[PDB]
Amino acid sequence: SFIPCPVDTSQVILPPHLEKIRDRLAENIHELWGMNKIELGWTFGKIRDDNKRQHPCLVEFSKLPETEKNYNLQMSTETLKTLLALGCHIAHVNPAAEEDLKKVKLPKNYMMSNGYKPAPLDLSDVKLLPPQEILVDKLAENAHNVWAKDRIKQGWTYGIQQDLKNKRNPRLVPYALLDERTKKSNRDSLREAVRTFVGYGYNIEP
Ligand SMILES: Nc1ncnc2c1ncn2[C@@H]1O[C@H](COP(=O)(O)OP(=O)(O)CP(=O)(O)O)[C@@H](O)[C@H]1O
Ligand SMILES: O=C(C[C@H](NCCCO)C(=O)O)Nc1ccc2ccccc2c1
Repeated sequence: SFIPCPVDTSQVILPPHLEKIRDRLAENIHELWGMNKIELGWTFGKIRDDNKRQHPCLVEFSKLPETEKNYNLQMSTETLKTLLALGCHIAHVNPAAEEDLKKVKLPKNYMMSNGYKPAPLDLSDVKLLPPQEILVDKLAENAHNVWAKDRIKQGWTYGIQQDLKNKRNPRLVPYALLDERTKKSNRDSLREAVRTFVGYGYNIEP
């Protein structure tokens, strides 16, 4: 009895100039995913093995399989279209920002056997304004409805234990019922996404 209804973006055109930031956002978001998984004990693997914690997507964003790469780009585009659908304006302010933009140097033990070492953008200094933090909460919750909707449209349903064969997932629940740990992790991701706009010189203002 779950009806995820994301913010309607069906009438939003993504201006051609925002396609770079769109690409930037997806890449940096992916790096965070890899760092988080490595920190959860995951390591590279040609094929996914939960018992061993091998993941084929622990590579650079480019080397990602097309099905997995395109998903990250579509979600990235929907994030920007969701901002636009919410009345926000996205315009480039500080062009030199991308110049003094440095990645995070993670310990050497973070490099996988596959040679991939995650290097997300160090955006710690980017302090978000109280209004921007509200936007993050919206994007976070709405990100969950977007994921859920797609998963439901592809034959997925709730289950107590995730089952790749049965297309069942315990997180297919309304945002309110979701575990706070996951909800917080998602907000953190969206928070970095909003920071990626600042760190790249763009201004996010309604
Ligand atoms: N919560 C998330 N936030 C951002 N990107 C994510 C994400 N979960 C997955 N991705 C992107 O999807 C790609 C592959 O998705 P995948 O389904 O393998 O994630 P996953 O293995 O963590 C599912 P699970 O959370 O059930 O373990 C990842 O490399 C990353 O680019
Ligand atoms: O589906 C994705 C991949 C996508 N990565 C590209 C970055 C674009 O900015 C994105 O996070 O937007 N993440 C995602 C989002 C919400 C979720 C809610 C519940 C369970 C899993 C979830 C997974």
